[PDB]
Amino acid sequence: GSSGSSGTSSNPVLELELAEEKLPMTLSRQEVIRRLRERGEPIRLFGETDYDAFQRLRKIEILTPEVNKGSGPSSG
Repeated sequence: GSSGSSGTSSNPVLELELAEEKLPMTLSRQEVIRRLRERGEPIRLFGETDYDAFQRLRKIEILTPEVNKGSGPSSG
């Protein structure tokens, strides 16, 4: 059970929505707002932060990546 052990932290510019939420904040507030927006989600809840909002969406992208019924798996 391995993948990589070094670190990069930079634009992935590879793949679009999937079962890969690893790595740190990949989608910035805006990057999270964009989707959330098109999703009709609140860009900012009643006591949320970049992370909360980020994670929230970061999870939404998993559940509903692009109109595709189905329940995401329990972690990769």
